[PDB]
Amino acid sequence: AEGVGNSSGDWHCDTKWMGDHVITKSTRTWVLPTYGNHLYGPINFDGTTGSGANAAYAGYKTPWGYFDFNRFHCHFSPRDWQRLINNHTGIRPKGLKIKVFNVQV
Amino acid sequence: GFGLKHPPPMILIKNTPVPADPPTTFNPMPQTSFITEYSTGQVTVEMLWEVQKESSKRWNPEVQFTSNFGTSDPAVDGIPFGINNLGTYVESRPIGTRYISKHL
Repeated sequence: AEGVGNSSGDWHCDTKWMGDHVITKSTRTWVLPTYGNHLYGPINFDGTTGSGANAAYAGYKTPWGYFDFNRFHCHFSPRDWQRLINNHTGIRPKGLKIKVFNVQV
Repeated sequence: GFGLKHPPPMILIKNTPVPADPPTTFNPMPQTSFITEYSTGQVTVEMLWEVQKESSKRWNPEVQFTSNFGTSDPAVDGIPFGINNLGTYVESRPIGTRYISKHL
């Protein structure tokens, strides 16, 4: 919304142990290339050669790209992980917020 | 430990004397003959402690106190920090309080 000069957000990284629940927060920088020259291809591998007939597949490619944040070591640090597993006997996720900003092309 | 001007007071106890049968006639001397006895009972102690929990931002994992003993034969020593074969309680190794690294 705001103009070129102002910044659209600020860095946040912390983990605070409030009680029976804990909140982790982190920020990283990404880079997005232009894939496939903005074209959908089909892709396939027939089982004629190489690996074998068990390796066959068929599908499409897309210019789009996506964030995969699903692993544990994204959200914890080896210290904070230690702090978790020695004291606490269980954990489950509750909710999450995600925000992307400071885009520049 | 903690140096104190006024420490917890010292609690003393004794079991009052019961004299053995006196002679018939009056003897002004004090009485040295007593009935042998002992006492027993329970005592409880309730402490209130104040601790500090901390937040340190170092990345890599700290050292902590863990039990590394490989194995123990119950026929002899039993579990470390546990009653051995003969019924005595044994304290394996000394334990200090400084395991957390914190920079000067």
